[PDB]
Amino acid sequence: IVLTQSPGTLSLSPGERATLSCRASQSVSSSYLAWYQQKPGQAPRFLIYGASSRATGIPDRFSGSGSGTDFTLTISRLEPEDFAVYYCQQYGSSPLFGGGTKVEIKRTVAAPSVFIFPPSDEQLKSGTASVVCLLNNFYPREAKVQWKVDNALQSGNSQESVTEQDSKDSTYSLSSTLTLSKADYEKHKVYACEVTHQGLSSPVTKSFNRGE
Amino acid sequence: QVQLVESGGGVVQPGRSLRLSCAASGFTFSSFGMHWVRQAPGKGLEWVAVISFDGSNKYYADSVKGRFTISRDNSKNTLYLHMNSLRAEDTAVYYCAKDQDDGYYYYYYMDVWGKGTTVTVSGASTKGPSVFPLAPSSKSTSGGTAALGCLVKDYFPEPVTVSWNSGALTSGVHTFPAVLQSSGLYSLSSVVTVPSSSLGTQTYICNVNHKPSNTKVDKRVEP
Amino acid sequence: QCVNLTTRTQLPPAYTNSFTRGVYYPDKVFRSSVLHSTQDLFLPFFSNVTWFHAIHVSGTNGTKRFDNPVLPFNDGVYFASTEKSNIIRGWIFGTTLDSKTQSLLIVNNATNVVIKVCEFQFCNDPFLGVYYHKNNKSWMESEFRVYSSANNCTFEYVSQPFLMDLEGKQGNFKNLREFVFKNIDGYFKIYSKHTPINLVRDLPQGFSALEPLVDLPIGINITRFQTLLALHRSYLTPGDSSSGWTAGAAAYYVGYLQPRTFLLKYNENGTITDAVD
Ligand SMILES: *[C@@H]1O[C@H](CO)[C@@H](O)[C@H](O)[C@H]1NC(C)=O
Ligand SMILES: *[C@@H]1O[C@H](CO)[C@@H](O)[C@H](O)[C@H]1NC(C)=O
Ligand SMILES: *[C@@H]1O[C@H](CO)[C@@H](O)[C@H](O)[C@H]1NC(C)=O
Ligand SMILES: *[C@@H]1O[C@H](CO)[C@@H](O)[C@H](O)[C@H]1NC(C)=O
Ligand SMILES: *[C@@H]1O[C@H](CO)[C@@H](O)[C@H](O)[C@H]1NC(C)=O
Repeated sequence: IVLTQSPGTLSLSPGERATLSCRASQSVSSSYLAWYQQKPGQAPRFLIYGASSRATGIPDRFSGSGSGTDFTLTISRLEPEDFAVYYCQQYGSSPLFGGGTKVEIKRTVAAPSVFIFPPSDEQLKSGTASVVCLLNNFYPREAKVQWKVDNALQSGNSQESVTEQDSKDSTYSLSSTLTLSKADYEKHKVYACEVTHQGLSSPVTKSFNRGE
Repeated sequence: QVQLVESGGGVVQPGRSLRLSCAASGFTFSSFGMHWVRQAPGKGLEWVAVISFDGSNKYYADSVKGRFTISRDNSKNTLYLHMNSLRAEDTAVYYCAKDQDDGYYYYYYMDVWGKGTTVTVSGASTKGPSVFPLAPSSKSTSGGTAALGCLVKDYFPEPVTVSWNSGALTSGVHTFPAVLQSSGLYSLSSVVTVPSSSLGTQTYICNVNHKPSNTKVDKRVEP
Repeated sequence: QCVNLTTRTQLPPAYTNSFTRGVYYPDKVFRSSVLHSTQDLFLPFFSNVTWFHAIHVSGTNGTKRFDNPVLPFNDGVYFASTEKSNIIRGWIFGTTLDSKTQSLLIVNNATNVVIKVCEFQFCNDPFLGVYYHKNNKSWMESEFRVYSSANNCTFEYVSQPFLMDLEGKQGNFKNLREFVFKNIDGYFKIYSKHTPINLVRDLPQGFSALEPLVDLPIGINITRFQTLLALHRSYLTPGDSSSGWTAGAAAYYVGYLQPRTFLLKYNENGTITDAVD
């Protein structure tokens, strides 16, 4: 069996009606679907069971419906704390947790303030060096980057992480590194990293040169 | 008042065994099935196992089938998760939560949850960080958004905490979650957005706090 | 946690006749073939005795009518049942049937009886769980389906179980498990007698006087009781709170007590035979 929510994520400002599709491979016996709300750094709360039954201490704005192989959690109007991943669970004769569904605050797309950082002098003589590019206070989550070492395209040697949506300004920050060895650091001259993003008309690249 | 607490998380090398404890208080504990729900970083909740309130029935997901066992002491009001052959992906936060009814051959939704404990499976030994400054570029290179942060490398394990200027600086800080690479250790970066005219003109320091290694390192950053 | 499972049934209860039924030796006095007269609370002869229905499968595998009520306990109750399957396990003698009020409890694990008086929290429809326990068909009899909370409660008692499942095992008589309860001066008294009734349907025309089982130093103001049932917890069933339970159906006969006097006929066996009013 495999249960899947949809979409991958939903990005909405406060107040607008939001639905969370839940599609099941087989028909879940007697509509034994349940939902959960989980905020990062917390534990999941229990929202609805039976695809429609509001639970205790739950605001009335949370609701949902469905049967068979098609489900939907709906939230009529959104509040600032109501933005956390939602999980869709069926609990008949065996549990199964949906892939997850995140709800995001949206606003005007933001230009990522993109900066770069060459390893320190102590980094190189340490025998290992990683170059870190940064994408500061931007929007939305989806934004792709690529790394060009001496303009040569890299692949499969980078790690990146995006901070969770900030409370006040509701933006994102991105920072990628390189799983680079020092021995490969000196064998090149200029290091570049670019982003193809909604907030920018063109893919901007910020780079530098070894020796400065 | 209803509240669960779980303990027994922490490091372990693959193949060994660990026995998670979940303590309970605030309801007729020996009257409810208890589930185990785990959540690997970046992934959604994956249900694991549920125990019948009296223990007559035990069920596990095929993800851990034949490799996890569940036990409980109704007198102690406490839940025990037995694990052996802990593969790599098994590391996650682990949640203990109670059924809504006598989980006997059937399992309602988990209604009230604990607070989660983290298990990390790795052959890596405990190790502090390798804190490296992040030198700012020329005076601005952007305008009024000066970039400078700190890189911590090859440290293990998380949690870890970084404070800029003894925590007195919080506005505009940006600290990222760490990532585990093919090395097996961890690494992350902290950074804060500051005006260009403020760089150098006054001191910036990042104060990493790595508890298990008992290593708190201050760092100084220059362009 | 408990469940609500009557929820739709209010059909009028049935009546019947208490011909000569509900007598008991009101003392431990050894006696001979003489005539005696005693006055106490008793079930009136030919009383318009109430008959109930517990779990009631009135339908072609369609419906599971289930209407165990709480009942008044004005001054004493007469209780009897056929119920060949030992689906009845005791009673919930009390006054308020919730917290902040000590109330009495009767249950017996088919091998021994345990008696409690406590400030329980008897849920609206108490019952017991009878269900296989992974070890050789064995089954535990958890009672969490009765009281969500019992605490700081005084008196307790344990003994051999009342409901002897005598070797009938065919079914023509049903042994008509029968009981009489009264509570006076803080003392709670117990009377019963297993007695085969080969009659198919209703109460007998014969005579049999119960005997004092146990007198209980209780000291509670019992005003209203509820019978306690046992249900076989179903296996994996969509829904487990208000759903599959209750192997077997059940019903029982209830008739209230009242103060009265009667003239009794002892024997050389000291066995009462009849009384008159
Ligand atoms: C159970 O159902 C009955 C029938 O309406 C209702 O009166 C009672 O409040 C319900 N109890 C619960 C706990 O829902
Ligand atoms: C019991 O009450 C019913 C109700 O009408 C009545 O028909 C019947 O005769 C009564 N039986 C008695 C008083 O023995
Ligand atoms: C019934 O309750 C008594 C109380 O002590 C216990 O010892 C006994 O094991 C129980 N029997 C069953 C079958 O549950
Ligand atoms: C102890 O008994 C008193 C009454 O005798 C009651 O009010 C109190 O709640 C009891 N204690 C507890 C912990 O229930
Ligand atoms: C018993 O409780 C009932 C219900 O409150 C009350 O009417 C009656 O007076 C009480 N009797 C005694 C002796 O406490």
